[PDB]
Amino acid sequence: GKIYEQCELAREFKRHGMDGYHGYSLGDWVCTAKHESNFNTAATNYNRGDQSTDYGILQINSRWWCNDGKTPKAKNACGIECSELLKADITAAVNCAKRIVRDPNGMGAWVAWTKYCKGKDVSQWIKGCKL
Repeated sequence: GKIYEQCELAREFKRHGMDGYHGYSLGDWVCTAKHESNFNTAATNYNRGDQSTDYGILQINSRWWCNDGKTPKAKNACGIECSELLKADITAAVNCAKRIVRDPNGMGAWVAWTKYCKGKDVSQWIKGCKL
């Protein structure tokens, strides 16, 4: 895996048109990744409540979104192996994030976005980054 530089991640999000995607900004996405994974693709989190695990830089869940082969009542809506979300390349995570965000909840799917980023000045996350 890899730990992204803050501005490196912003540039990757922009590369993928996350930039204004469904009304959300680069700052929103970078703010979320900070709070979810500390910018680390190797990040994982176990959830006792439903035996699921959150994977990678946007902490994508094994119940609904990716397949990890070990979660009960799983759906794999993104059509991706969770383990691939742990590698340095974040395109799969981004593609899946675009799918998630299209649901009615939007970026609300990330509780950490609503807590730390929603309705705040998120432009500081990208200030000084050359984009």
